Amino acid sequence: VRYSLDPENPTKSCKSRGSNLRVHFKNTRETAQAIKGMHIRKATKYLKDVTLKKQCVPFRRYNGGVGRCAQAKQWGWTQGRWPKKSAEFLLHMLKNAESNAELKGLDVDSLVIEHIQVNKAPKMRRRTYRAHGRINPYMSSPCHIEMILTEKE
Amino acid sequence: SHRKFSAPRHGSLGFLPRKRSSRHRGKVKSFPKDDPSKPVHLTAFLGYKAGMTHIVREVDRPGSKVNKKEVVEAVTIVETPPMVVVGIVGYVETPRGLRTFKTVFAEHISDECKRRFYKNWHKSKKKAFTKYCKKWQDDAGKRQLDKDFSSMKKYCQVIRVLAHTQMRLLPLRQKKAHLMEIQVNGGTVAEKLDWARERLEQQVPVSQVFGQDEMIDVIGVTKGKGYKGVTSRWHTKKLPRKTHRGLRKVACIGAWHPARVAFSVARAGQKGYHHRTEINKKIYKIGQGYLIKDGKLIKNNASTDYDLSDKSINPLGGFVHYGEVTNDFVMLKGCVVGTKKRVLTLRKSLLVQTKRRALEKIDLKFIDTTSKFGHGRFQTVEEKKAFMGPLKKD
Amino acid sequence: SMLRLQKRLASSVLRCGKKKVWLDPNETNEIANANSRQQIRKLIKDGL
Amino acid sequence: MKVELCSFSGYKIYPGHGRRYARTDGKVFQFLNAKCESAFLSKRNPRQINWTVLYRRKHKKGQ
RNA sequence: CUUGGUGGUAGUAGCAAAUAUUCAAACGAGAACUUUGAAGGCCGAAGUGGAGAAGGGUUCCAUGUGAACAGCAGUUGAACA
RNA sequence: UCCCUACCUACUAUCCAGCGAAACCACAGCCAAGGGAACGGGCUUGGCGGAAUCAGCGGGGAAAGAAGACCCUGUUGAGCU
RNA sequence: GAACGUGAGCUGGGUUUAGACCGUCGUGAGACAGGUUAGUUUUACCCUACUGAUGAUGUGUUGUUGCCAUGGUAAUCCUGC
Ligand SMILES: [Mg+2]
Ligand SMILES: [Mg+2]
Ligand SMILES: [Mg+2]
Ligand SMILES: [Mg+2]
Ligand SMILES: [Mg+2]
Ligand SMILES: [Mg+2]
Ligand SMILES: [Mg+2]
Ligand SMILES: [Mg+2]
Ligand SMILES: [Mg+2]
Ligand SMILES: [Mg+2]
Ligand SMILES: [Mg+2]
Ligand SMILES: [Mg+2]
Ligand SMILES: [Mg+2]
Ligand SMILES: [Mg+2]
Ligand SMILES: [Mg+2]
Ligand SMILES: [Mg+2]
Ligand SMILES: [Mg+2]
Ligand SMILES: [Mg+2]
Ligand SMILES: [Mg+2]
Ligand SMILES: [Mg+2]
Ligand SMILES: [Mg+2]
Ligand SMILES: [Mg+2]
Ligand SMILES: [Mg+2]
Ligand SMILES: [Mg+2]
Ligand SMILES: [Mg+2]
Ligand SMILES: [Mg+2]
Ligand SMILES: [Mg+2]
Ligand SMILES: [Mg+2]
Ligand SMILES: [Mg+2]
Repeated sequence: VRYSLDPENPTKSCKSRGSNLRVHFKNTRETAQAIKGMHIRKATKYLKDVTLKKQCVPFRRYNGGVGRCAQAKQWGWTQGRWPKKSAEFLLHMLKNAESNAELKGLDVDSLVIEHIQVNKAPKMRRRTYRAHGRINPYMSSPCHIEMILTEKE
Repeated sequence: SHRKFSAPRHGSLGFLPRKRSSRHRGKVKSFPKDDPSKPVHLTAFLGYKAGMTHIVREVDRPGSKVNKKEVVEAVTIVETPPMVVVGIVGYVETPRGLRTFKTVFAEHISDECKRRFYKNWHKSKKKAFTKYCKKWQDDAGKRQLDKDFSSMKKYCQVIRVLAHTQMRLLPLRQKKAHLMEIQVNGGTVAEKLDWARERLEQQVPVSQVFGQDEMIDVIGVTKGKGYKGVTSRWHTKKLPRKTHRGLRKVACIGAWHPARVAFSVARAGQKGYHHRTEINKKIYKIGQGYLIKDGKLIKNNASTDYDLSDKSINPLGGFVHYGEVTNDFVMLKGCVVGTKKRVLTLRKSLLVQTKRRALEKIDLKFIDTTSKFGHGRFQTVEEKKAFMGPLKKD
Repeated sequence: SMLRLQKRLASSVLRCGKKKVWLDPNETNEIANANSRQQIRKLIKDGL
Repeated sequence: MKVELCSFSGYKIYPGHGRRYARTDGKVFQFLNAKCESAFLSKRNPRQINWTVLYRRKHKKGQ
């Protein structure tokens, strides 16, 4: 289907996407920036380090209230967190991403992740009860993911 | 409107950047202006704060009511083992300031001092001052050195010396040595230089530097106490019980139409770990440490002229949070800034101290060695053994 | 797997609280296939 | 420095510590610590208490 | 102003009433919360017990399910079939 | 209770994983005097000015709150005498 | 003196609601710069401000020991011989 950015050489690349994912939008954007240029083998390790609070993610745009941590200094920033949930999802997405490449006939250990992009999705809603008989909304913020691999040694 | 009942203000505005110091060791901000009358001598020294104890002495001050009486007086122990000279550095005087002209290190530098120039020692290869020490094993290197010294003969006015501590001997955990600059206040620059050139790479004890019944200025960092509210920091009045939203506060800050809040008003923050300067601390006694003679070592430091008993200043069960005091020390009157194991920078007085009190002569009668770890009731162990007797375990 | 039903019946048979019933943890799969009161009376006589 | 003795315990008091108590009748007493002080005010007879000297003295211990 | 939609404020305020959980094993893709056993605690017969009325109206029981709900999760449930 | 404050304990606040609001919002947000609807965040003239951010704090924003209930006007009313 | 400084800093005794007692006035409903007693004191997580805390540009990278242009500023008074 029509992706936003067309790859330069289809022979080299493979596509993959994922729709309507119950995750926080704001977490997934910044974690998605740090990985953007990296190697696939570095990242699948890297994300596992996040699960153990070993390597942080620097929070740049969506930075309101976020506490400081020491590991961010590698990136050149103070604020960082170890957002587990967002890691576990787009690790399923790489495996699904890699297998699909195998059908097209490529070497896995040359694949550089060239592009990634998040979009907001249709909000769900439940409610919470408050004082003096008032009922505010209590809304989810789910997100659309998509990504494009390119071979680069 | 006017305040009804006038009252003096809490605190001082002249200290009020109440902030955590970048530095941990106290900088000697300004040394004295040297004078030829005296021969050359060193202005400053580096000690460590061990603990506290009692003293007893007959005092002689005609005119006072306490004339011919045996008072007691509290004293600190500052362990000041000898420091090692490893360098000089010149300082030209300008209308802008006092620019550093040319530093000259020695050939051989110890590993305690080398430790300072690296963050991670285990990792590093320890390659410091290798290519430099070549200048001390060639004709050309010493030749440029001679040019350096001749320049410093001409143009440089002031000379400071780089003297590091011998931390290896101490019981502490850190092995990393403290370097430090020490200004020389003496005669002419040539003399001052040939003396330091003579003493380069040499030991320096304290008996050389300081003497007894001298007033000195103690510098050091305060014992930090963390976050404390404005009450404990600035010492305001507590509010009464009926308050809704708390009472350990200052209620009105400032007025309306000076629409800002002034800097003088007391707020909350960090207390302590402020750099500080106590003055007029009299040196009652420089006690000599442990040293071996005739096979056996002689360690009876606290034996005085009147008691003539063998005990040392080391109390029962060691000084708390320190170790065994083997090296030389000083016994200052009163408290001083800083906690245990804390470095304490001693300095000679800027002002010419000449009063009836400052010229007073000390004659100690007794040094208390009883335990600090609870209500001690025994000076020494043999006295204990006599009072108690033989135990079951023996 | 899921044995709250069997504990409940055991209590109704013995006419006591299920607080007192002791089951053998080892023969779990053997208990799970009970689903019936006479078959439990059989397990009682059996002694598990 | 008259190293005064403790009235209660029988220990030798050294100069800086301890706390003297001068009553209205006279009879200046010395005490090493509040432990002795509290027993003194509650009027417990020291000859019964083990750690004191008078106990081991009464029962002829040592020598 | 009317209806409908979307922002900053914010991934913040917050999920603090009445003492408490811990070890192993099983199914299962996955378990701080499921189940069993073991150990430690509480309600302490004016009860956090056993039975009824008015009132609710299939919520009772079993098997299976794991979309949505149970303000975290759940192999569970008064949810669904 | 006060001279006169100090120390200790539990629940929080704090940091983290998960989940996640609303009031409010013309633009925005460093000061002195000056004149001006006679007390300016913006104007004039002066003083100056350095990314992004954390925990606190209550001087200001004539802060939010509720088309002023006291007063007056109204050829607008009700309750009572 | 500074919005007769200072209430999202307190208190709420008095003024200044609703309940009630008295004297005088008014036939009465009611009145009194005439007395008396009981009577819900809201929100901060915004911007700035101050306080303290990470950090930022430039010298190719990195430590080291050091320099001071600027701000701040402190001591007081009394008794006896
Ligand atoms: Mg923001
Ligand atoms: Mg905050
Ligand atoms: Mg609620
Ligand atoms: Mg006055
Ligand atoms: Mg109150
Ligand atoms: Mg002590
Ligand atoms: Mg918070
Ligand atoms: Mg939080
Ligand atoms: Mg609650
Ligand atoms: Mg509780
Ligand atoms: Mg109870
Ligand atoms: Mg029942
Ligand atoms: Mg049922
Ligand atoms: Mg859960
Ligand atoms: Mg969390
Ligand atoms: Mg304005
Ligand atoms: Mg304000
Ligand atoms: Mg206001
Ligand atoms: Mg109105
Ligand atoms: Mg109106
Ligand atoms: Mg009208
Ligand atoms: Mg008219
Ligand atoms: Mg009418
Ligand atoms: Mg006013
Ligand atoms: Mg108020
Ligand atoms: Mg106010
Ligand atoms: Mg009144
Ligand atoms: Mg009448
Ligand atoms: Mg100045």
